[PDB]
Amino acid sequence: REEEIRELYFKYFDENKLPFIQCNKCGHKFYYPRVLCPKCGSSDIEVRFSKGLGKIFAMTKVYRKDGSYVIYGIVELEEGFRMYSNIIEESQADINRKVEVIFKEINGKKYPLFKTVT
Amino acid sequence: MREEEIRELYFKYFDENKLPFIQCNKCGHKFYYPRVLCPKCGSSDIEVRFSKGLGKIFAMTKVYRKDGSYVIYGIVELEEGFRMYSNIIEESQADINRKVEVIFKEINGKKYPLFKTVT
Ligand SMILES: [Zn+2]
Ligand SMILES: [Zn+2]
Repeated sequence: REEEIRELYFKYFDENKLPFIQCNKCGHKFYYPRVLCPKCGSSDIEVRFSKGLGKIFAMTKVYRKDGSYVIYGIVELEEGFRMYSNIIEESQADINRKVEVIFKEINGKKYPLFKTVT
Repeated sequence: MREEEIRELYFKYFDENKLPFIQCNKCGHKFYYPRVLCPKCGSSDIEVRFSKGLGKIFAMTKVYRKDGSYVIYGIVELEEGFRMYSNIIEESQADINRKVEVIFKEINGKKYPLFKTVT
């Protein structure tokens, strides 16, 4: 079930892989792990892997005490699904700026973030 | 608000036997899972609303329980026009498009929403 899928995502992150789910019934692609397709409700789903290339769909800045900020955002992957992620600003972050996935260790476990690219 | 803060308020409303959801003021999208940006249009201009808790079964599956039985897990479409995942209690037999209403159950000192079929 669901709890297992979540666990699996952690395994994939550890391998520097960005998983997502594709529904074999209706074709819908979605990141947040569920055992039924959120679009059509099918249980006939499979884990696929994204190349990790995308763009900033939406973003907001969340400031820190030193004046710096973390970027909360939605990234649209080229495979045609979106996910929430923090975004590391190397080049200037704007709407539709290109980003790529990068896996960072957070309290001992790797998670996907996105970094702006040139 | 921060996402964490919205989630905390969701817990509060569960305790009050209320089913919250979010509506986007920019694009009108309604969604249950708490986010600071609208998943459809990306806007931060969102508001928490409350559902009447009436819905229907959009999809469902039977999940094995290790006492040798099953439970129903599915997607419920609330009348307000958003969907959420939930366990579903069978007061009457569950099937697609059967009406349900929200109920609240305790898990480790926190109430959570689930649904039951209606008679
Ligand atoms: Zn589907
Ligand atoms: Zn919106």
